[PDB]
Amino acid sequence: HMSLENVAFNVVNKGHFDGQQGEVPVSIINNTVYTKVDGVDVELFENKTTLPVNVAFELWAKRNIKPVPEVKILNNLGVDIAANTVIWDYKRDAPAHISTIGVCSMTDIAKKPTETICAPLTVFFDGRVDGQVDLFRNARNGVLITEGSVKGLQPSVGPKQASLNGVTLIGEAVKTQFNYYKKVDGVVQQLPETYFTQSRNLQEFKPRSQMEIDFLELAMDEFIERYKLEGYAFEHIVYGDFSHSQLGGLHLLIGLAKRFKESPFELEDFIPMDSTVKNYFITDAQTGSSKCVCSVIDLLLDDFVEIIKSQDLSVVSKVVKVTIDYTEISFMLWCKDGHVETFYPKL
Amino acid sequence: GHMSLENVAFNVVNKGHFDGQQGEVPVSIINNTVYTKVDGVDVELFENKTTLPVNVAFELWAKRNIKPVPEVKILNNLGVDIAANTVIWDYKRDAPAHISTIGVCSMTDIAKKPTETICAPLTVFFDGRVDGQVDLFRNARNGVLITEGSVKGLQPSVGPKQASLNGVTLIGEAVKTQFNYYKKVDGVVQQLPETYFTQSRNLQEFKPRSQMEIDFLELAMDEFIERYKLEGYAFEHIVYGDFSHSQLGGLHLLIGLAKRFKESPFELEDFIPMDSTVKNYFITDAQTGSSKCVCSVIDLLLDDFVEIIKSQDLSVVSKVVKVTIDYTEISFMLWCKDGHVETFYPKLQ
Amino acid sequence: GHMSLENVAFNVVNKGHFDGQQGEVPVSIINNTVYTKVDGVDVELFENKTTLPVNVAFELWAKRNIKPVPEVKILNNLGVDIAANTVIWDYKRDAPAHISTIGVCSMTDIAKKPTETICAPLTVFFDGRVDGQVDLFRNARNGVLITEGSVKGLQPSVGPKQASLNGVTLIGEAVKTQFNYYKKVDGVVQQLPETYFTQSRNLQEFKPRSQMEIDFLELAMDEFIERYKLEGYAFEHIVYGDFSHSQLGGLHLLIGLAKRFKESPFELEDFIPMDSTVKNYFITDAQTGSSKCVCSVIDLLLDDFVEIIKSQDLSVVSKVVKVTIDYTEISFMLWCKDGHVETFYPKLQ
Amino acid sequence: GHMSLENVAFNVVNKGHFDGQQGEVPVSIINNTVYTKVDGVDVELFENKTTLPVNVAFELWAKRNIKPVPEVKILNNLGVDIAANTVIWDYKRDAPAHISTIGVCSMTDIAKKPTETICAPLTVFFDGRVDGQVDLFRNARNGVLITEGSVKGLQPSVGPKQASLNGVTLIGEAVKTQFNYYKKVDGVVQQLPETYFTQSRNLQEFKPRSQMEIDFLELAMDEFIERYKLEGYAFEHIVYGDFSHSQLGGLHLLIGLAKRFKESPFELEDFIPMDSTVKNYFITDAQTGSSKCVCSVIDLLLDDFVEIIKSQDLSVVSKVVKVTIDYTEISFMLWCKDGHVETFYPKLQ
Amino acid sequence: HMSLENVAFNVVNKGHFDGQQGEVPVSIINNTVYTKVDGVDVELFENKTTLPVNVAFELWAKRNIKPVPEVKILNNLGVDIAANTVIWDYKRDAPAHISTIGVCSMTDIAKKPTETICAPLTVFFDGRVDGQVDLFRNARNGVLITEGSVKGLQPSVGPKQASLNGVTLIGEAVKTQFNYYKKVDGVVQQLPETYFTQSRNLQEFKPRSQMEIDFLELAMDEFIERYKLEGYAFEHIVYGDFSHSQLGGLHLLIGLAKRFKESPFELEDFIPMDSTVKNYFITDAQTGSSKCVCSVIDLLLDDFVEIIKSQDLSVVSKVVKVTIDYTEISFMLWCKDGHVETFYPKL
Repeated sequence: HMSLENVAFNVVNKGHFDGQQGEVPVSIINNTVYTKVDGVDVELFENKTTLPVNVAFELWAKRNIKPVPEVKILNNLGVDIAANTVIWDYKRDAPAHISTIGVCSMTDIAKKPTETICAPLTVFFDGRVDGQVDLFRNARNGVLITEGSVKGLQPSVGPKQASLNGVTLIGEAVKTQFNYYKKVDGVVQQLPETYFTQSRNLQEFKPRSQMEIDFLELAMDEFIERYKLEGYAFEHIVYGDFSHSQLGGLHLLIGLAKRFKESPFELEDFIPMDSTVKNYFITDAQTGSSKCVCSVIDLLLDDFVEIIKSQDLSVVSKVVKVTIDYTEISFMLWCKDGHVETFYPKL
Repeated sequence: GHMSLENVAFNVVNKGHFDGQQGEVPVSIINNTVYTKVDGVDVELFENKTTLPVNVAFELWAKRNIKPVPEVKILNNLGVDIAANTVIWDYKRDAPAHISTIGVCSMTDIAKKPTETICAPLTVFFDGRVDGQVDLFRNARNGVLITEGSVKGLQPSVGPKQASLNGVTLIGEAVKTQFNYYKKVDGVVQQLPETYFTQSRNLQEFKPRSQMEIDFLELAMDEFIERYKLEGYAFEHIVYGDFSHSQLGGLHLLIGLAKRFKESPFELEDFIPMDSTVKNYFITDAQTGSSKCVCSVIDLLLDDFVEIIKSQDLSVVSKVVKVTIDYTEISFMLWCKDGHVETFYPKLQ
Repeated sequence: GHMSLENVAFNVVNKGHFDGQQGEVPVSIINNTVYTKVDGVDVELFENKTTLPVNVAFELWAKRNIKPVPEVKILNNLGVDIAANTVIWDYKRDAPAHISTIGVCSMTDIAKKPTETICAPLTVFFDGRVDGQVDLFRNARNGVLITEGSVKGLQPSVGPKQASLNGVTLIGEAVKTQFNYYKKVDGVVQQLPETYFTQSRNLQEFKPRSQMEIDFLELAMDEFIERYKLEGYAFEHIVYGDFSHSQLGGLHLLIGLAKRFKESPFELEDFIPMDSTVKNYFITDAQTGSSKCVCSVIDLLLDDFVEIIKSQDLSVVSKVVKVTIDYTEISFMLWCKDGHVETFYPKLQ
Repeated sequence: GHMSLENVAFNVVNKGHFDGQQGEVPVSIINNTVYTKVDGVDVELFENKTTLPVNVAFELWAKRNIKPVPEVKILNNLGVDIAANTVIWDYKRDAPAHISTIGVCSMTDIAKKPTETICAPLTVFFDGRVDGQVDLFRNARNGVLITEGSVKGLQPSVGPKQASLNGVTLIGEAVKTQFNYYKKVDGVVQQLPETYFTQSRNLQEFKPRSQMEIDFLELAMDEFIERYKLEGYAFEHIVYGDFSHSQLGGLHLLIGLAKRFKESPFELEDFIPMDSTVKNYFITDAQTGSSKCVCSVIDLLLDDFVEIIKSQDLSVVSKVVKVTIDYTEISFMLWCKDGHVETFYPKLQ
Repeated sequence: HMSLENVAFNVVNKGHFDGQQGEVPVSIINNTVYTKVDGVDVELFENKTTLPVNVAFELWAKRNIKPVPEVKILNNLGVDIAANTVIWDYKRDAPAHISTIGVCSMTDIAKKPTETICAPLTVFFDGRVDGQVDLFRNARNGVLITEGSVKGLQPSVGPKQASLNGVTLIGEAVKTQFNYYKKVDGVVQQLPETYFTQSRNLQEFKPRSQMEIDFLELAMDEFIERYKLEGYAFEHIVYGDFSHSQLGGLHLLIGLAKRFKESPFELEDFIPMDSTVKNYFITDAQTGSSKCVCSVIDLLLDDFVEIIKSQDLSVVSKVVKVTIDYTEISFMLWCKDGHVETFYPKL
C-alpha cells in the first residue's frame, strides 16, 4: 500500500511520511506536485534533484527528522549509502545519496544491509534505532554513531553541532554530540585526533570564545598587540588587504563577518555544496577589489592561533597538513626572513 | 475504495486496462511519459498528448470504454456535453471526448451521480446496456440514450450500422453495433428527423458497399456515366475531379479520392485533425501539381449522393440546399446553367 | 584521453557512430534533442527517449555495439545484469539494455575493469570475440560468455541461429550469428539445459522455415489437419482462432496471426513494449469485432509446437505443463476432455 | 496592420494557411504545441520541431510559400543566405530554410526591404514571378533570381525540371517547375557553369526516366552489361553492390538500391537528416548481414553516370575527379588497374 | 579544444573561463547544468535566457570580469554588439547582446570586427585591451572607452560609477571613470554636454551632497525654506501626496528612500531591465494610495534643483527636453499663475 496519493495524504496531515493510511488527489505538471484542497490546486513540492519528480517527492517525505551528522562529516568519512532512512541535503535540495536500503522501490538496491551487494559499500548505521549496533558489528565496511558507550569499542568524540531539519545548532533539549566508530574490510579503525570547523553563517555570526569577542570588538593594532600576534601576518590572512585590484588573503570566516558589518560585499558560491573548505567569488563593493577563487575556512580563532604558532618559520615554502573534520587539509606556508608572508588552504 | 497511480499501472500491466483489480507496481514520471520497472528496466506505458496533467490523463485512458460506442461525430452532432459513469476515448485526437466526468476520476468529476443539480443544464449520454441507466434517462432533464432493442413507452430512431471498438470502425458480427437513439430536451422527449449517414471509411483501405460503387471503381468515366444516365449532373467535376488547371476542380466525395489514389498517389494534410461529418483537407496532386488549400470532402454511399442530387430543382441559377446528415443540417451550394448542373459542394462552414 | 559532447557529435557526423576519431563540431541542446550546425542551419541528430540525461544517453547510443549480439530477451533469461566494455542498445525500447556500464562512460560507469570488487555479485556479459575477454570470464565469479568456436576446457551449449545487427534480426551469411554459450555462478561453471528457441519474427513480413509451415499458410483448415493427423489436438482453437463469439478464442501462435492478417487485417496494441519470449497483446478483429484484452502469443516453429503438444499425457483433466524455451521454464495450462485436448495456452505470468 | 497569434490561428483554421484574412479564435500553448478550441474541445494545430520559440515558428510555418520553389539543396549550393518577402519551408528538417527574414515576421526580420544596408553582404533570393522583384535584383549587390521566361539584358541558365510544391517533389503539368537561374556577386553578374542535375527520387516509389533505366531494373546483371558494352567499368561493384563479405562493397547510385529493395529489403539510417546533393546512410542488408556505416549515395540518371565514367582517363592508378553537379563541384575517387576500373565513389567530404 | 566539459572544468576551478585545459563530467537536464563532485550531482547554472542551455552556459562563463559601462549607457549610445568579449546583463540574467564576435561558435557572426558583415553595426571596443584603439580608427560605426587620452581625439568624460560583476560602485582600487568616443559612417561625432543618473538602490540609499544629507534628515517645511524652494511644488514632485486614492507625484528616487524608512511599501517592476527612467507599479501599505505607472528617475537632488530653476513658468504647458545619460529625456511642465503644478518624465 505504498502509493503517490498515500505519500501526499501523510504530507498534508503529518507534515512528513509517518505511515498513516489514506489518500488525496494529486496532479503532476512540469517538475511540480499539486493537490486539491477545497477546490483549488496547491503546490506541495518542486523537484530540484536529478531524479524523477515522484521518486524525489517520496524520498523527501521519508527524510530523517532527527539530529544527524552534517553531510561534510559523512563525506569526509567516505559514506556511500544510508541504512533504512534518508539523509536530506538541504544545501543542494536533494538526497545525500542516490541509492537507498529499505526505503523506496525505485532507488533501493537491497532490503537489508546484510545482503551481498552492500559488502563493498560504506554504510551509515544510526545506533539510536533498535538493533543497528548489531548490524554494524556484522558489516564489512561501515560507520556508526551513538549517544553513549558501546561495550567492546573505543569511541571518538564527534563535533558539538548537528543538523535538525536543515538547521545547524548545538542542542540542549536534544543531544547533538555523537560518538563515532568506523570499520574497513572487517577491521575496526582508530579515527585520528582532529579539529572541527564551526559551521557558521555570515549573516548570523556568533563568537564562542573570549578571543573572538575581542577580535570583532577591537581595532587591528589593538588585537595584535595583546595576543602577541606580530610576524604571523594576521593583517593579510584574516583582516584582508583591499588596497590593490587583487584581494589579499581573507581566508577565515570570522574575517568576512567583521568586514560585512562595516561594508557589505558580493559572494558567489559557484560550487553550492557542503565542504570543510569553501571557494567563493568575492567582489568588495566599497573599493572594487575582487578575487575569483577565495578559499575560506571557519575555525575557532583560538584553534587557528594554535596551528599557526606551532610551525617552523626557517624555511621559505612548505606544505603543511592538518587533520580537520576527520580529513587531512593541505595549507601553503610562505615565510621571509623570520616572519610569515602568507598561509592559506592549498588549491 | 483506494485509488492510486501505482494501482492504475498494476491493472494496465496485467489486464491491459483498468479492471478494478488490487495490487501495485513502481512508477516513474518523466516529462509527459509514464514508465514502470519490469525486471530492472524502465518501460514506456503511456505518452500524454492531451491538455490534462500526465497522471490524470493516464488514469482516464485506462478507464476508457472498451465496448462498441457511437462515433464522436454522432455524439457532437447530438450536442452531448458529458458522459455518465464511463470514458469515451477520442482516438483521432488521442484524448477524452469530454473534459469533465461523472463518477470516474476525482480530479475531473463534477458529480457522483447524474441526478445531482450541477448536471441539469448539461446533455448527458446514458448507455442503456448498463443496468438502470434507462431509468436515469427518464428522470433527467437533458440527455441522450442508446439501446440494442425497444424501450416500452418510447419511439426509437435507428442509428447507423457502424461504431467504434477500441479505435476501429467496423460493422459487427460477433457484436451488435447498430443502436436505437433517443433524446430529451428540458423534460420533453424529441422526435429525431429522417437522416442520411456517412460511411466513415479510409482512403488506404476503401471498400464498396453497393453494385453502383463496385462499378464506379472498376469502369471508365464515360462508361460509368452512360449506364446510370448521369449526364448533366457534372460527375466529371464533382466526383472524378479536374486536374487540368492549377486550382483542383471539385473532388468532394471520398470515393473519388480512392479511385484517384489507386492510379496516382497524392498528398493530403489534415490541418484540423478531428472527427466530423465534413472534412477539409489541403491536397496536392503529385502527377500534375494541381493543388487546393481547402477541399471539403464528405463520404456518402454513392447511391445516396445520386438520390440527393436527382431530387433538386435545376431551373434557378444558384441556391443554398440543406440536407440532414448524421443528425445535422449540412448546407450545399448548387449552381446550374441552362438545365444542367455546373457545381455542387458543401458550403464552407 | 579527452572525452567531450562536441567530440561525440563530430564522430557521429563523420563515421555514423563513435569510432575514437579526434575533432569537434558545435552543438545545441534544446529539450530532449541534440542539434548541430551544418552550413548555417541546425540539424536534429538524436531524440532522447530514455530515462537518462539527454547528453549521457546521446554518448551511450553513439558507443553502441554495431556487431551481431544476442537478442535482449536471451540476455535477460540468462540473468545478465551488466555488459563488459561495450553498450548493448535495446531497439524495441529505444534505450540501453543496462543502466550501468564498465569502462564506457564517466556518468554511468561503476568500475573500469570487471575485476573490481563492486562487480563480484553481478552477472557480467563477456564477448569472446574481443581479445582477452575469455580469460576475464575464467577469473570472474558470476558471468556469461559467447564465442564463435570451442574454448578448451569448457562444455559448449549451442545458441539460436539468429541475432541482432543494428536492430535487424537476421540469420547471417556474410557474418556468423550462431554463438556458443557458457555460464558461471559463484565460481562454478554450470550446465545449461536442453531447450527450444523462439524464431523472433514479425507479422508484416512473416517467412516459413519448414515444409509444415509452407503447408499451413497455403492450405485450408480441414486440408491441413487431415494430412498431419492433427485431430483431437484442437488446432482450430489454439492456432487458427475462434472469432464467432465476443471473446476471441485462442490464437496463441504467431503463425496463426500471420495467416489471419493476410486475409483480414486487425488491430494489435503492445501495451508492454519490450523484448520477451512471451508477448501479451490487446487485439481487436476488424471483420467480426471479436476482441481480447490480454492475448498471450509465442512464436515457435510449428514443427516444435507439434512435438511439444504430442508428448503430453491426455488422461487427466487439467495440469500445469512446464517447457524450457530461450533458456527459461515457461508454464502452459493444459485442459483435456474424454481423450482429446480442449485448450493449451501460456499460463498468465 | 494588426498581427496576432489568434489571427494566425483563425486563418489556419479557415484557409489552411495565412491568407491575410481578419478574425480571431482562442488558442492554448502547452509545451511545444499549439491548440485551439473547436466546439468545446482542444485540437492540435502545430507541433514545434524547430529551434525557435513555439509561437514564432507557428507564424512562420503559416506564412510559407505554397507555390513551386527550388529545392533547398539548389539554394544552398548557390550560397543563398536569406529570402526576400516570403518563407521557404524545409520539409525534410520540419523548419525554415533560413533563420532570418525580410518583411515577414517581427521577431525574425532584420529589415523591411532588401535595399536596406544590413542586407548588402547577404545573398538574397528574389522570386521573379512576383511584381517588381526583377528590378530589386538589378539594384542588389549579391543575389539570386528565378523566372519562367526571358529577362531582357540577361543571359539565362536553365534550371532542373523538378521543384517542390508543399513538400512534394514533382515535374509539373498543371504548373511550370522549370526555372531560369541568374546570379550576382559584388555587383557583377556571373556566368553559371554547365552542370548535371540529380533526379531527387525516393526508394519506395522509384520511377525510371529513360530506356537504359527501364532495362537496368527489368534485366539480369550479365544481361544488362553485355548490351551496353559496360565491361571493365565495374558496374557489378559500383551500382549493383557486393554483399559477399562483412563490409558492403560499393552501391553508390540510388537506382542500385531500388533494384535491391524490390528483391530483398534492408535498413537505412539517415544520421544527418537534411537535403543535399550527396547523402550518407548507415546501411544494414537484412538477407546477408553485410553492413556499412557511411555509404555515400547519389541519384543521377544512369545515362549521365555512363557519360561521366566513359569520359575519364584509365591509364593512371588513382586520381581525384571533379564534376559539377547541382551547380557545385563534387570530388570522386577513381582507382584503375591494368586498363579497367576498380572503384569510383564520392570522396568523403 | 572548445567543449562543454572544458567550460565546466574551468568554472569548477577558476570560477570563470580562463582558457585552462582539462575536463569534468556533465549532466544536462531541463535548463540546468550539473556536474559530479565526489559522487553527487551539483547545480552549476540555471538558464534564464532565450538561448539554448549549453550556449548560454558557455557565454556566461566567458563574461567580462572587469569594470564595464552600465548597460543603459551602452543602449543610450546605440551599441549593437561587443568586440571579443561578453557583457553580462545582471538585471535580466542574460547577455546584453545576442550575437558575438570571436567568442562562441554558435552565436558568432564574424571572427574579427574588420569583416564586412560588421560595417553597419555599432561595435563596442575596449581600449584597455591591446590594439583595440586601432580597430576603432578603422571601423565605420563604433564606440570606444579608455582610461586616458588618445592622441588625435577629443574626449567626453563618462560617469564616475561602473559595473564590476554586477556590483555598481565608484572605485578606488580600480578606475571606473572612462573617456567616451563615438563614430558614425566614418565621421567622429561630438557627444553632448549631459547629466548622469546616480544608479542607486532603495534598500541601501546613500547621499552624495550636503543638500541630500539635509533632505533626508530634516522636515518638509524645514527643507523648503532654507533652499528657497517655494512655488516649485517639491511637496508633490519629490515627497509625494498620499491623501487620495491616486498617488500624487513621487518621481525622484530620493523621495522613495525617505518614505521607505518611515513606512514600507510594495514596488512591482513590470519591465525588469536597466533604463535611465524606470516605471513601477506602487502600492503604499500605510494609506492604500496606489499608482499603476509611476515614472521614477534618480538624479542628484542638486541637479534636479538646477534643471527646475532654469525653466520659464509663464506658459501653462510645455515639453521640456534634458540630455541625461547621453540621451534626450522629455519632461512635462504644467504651471498655474506663476508657480509650478507638476513636472514629471513624459510617457
